[PDB]
Amino acid sequence: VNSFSGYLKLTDNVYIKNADIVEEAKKVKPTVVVNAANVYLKHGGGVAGALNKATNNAMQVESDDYIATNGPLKVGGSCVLSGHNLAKHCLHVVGPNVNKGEDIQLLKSAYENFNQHEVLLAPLLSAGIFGADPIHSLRVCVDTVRTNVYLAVFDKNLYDKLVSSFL
Ligand SMILES: O=C(OCCN1CCOC1=O)c1ncnc2[nH]ccc12
Repeated sequence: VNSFSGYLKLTDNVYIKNADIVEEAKKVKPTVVVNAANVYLKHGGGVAGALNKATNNAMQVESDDYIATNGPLKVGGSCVLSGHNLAKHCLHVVGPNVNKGEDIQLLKSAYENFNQHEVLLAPLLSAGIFGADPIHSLRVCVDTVRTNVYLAVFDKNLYDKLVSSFL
């Protein structure tokens, strides 16, 4: 038993709620919050900008040191950094951004990173400003992640659409 509240169960291991991941993180303080990162860990907008803002830019400062030491991530890849005031850890995961022209097949590889963590609070990868179909992102999540994932979907109308179309 964990501390997540009001999630709709979708599968054995996937749960979903209409909420801002930032607000869910501040309330729950999960072991792992997933960031919808880019390969440069430049946290400007959407999930990344919102989480980073909630850390008072400490996420960005830590990220810049990570990139200076290690270079960029791969599309489909991830790294574990601090969760700052929001979580114990932040798993920065790079889903493909089709608005930038990347391969959607890499979305499954991106979700595979979640399997290295027993429980995660996460957003819908490659959706929103990343340009991919959200119904598809949810399907890939359910068909790829085997650990316990609590999905926060910020957009009320998107949430309604995802629940009503879920197979
Ligand atoms: O951007 C997010 O996810 C992608 C799908 N979208 C687009 C806008 O609304 C959505 O749900 C998202 N999710 C959960 N918490 C969030 N806090 C800020 C952004 C955000």
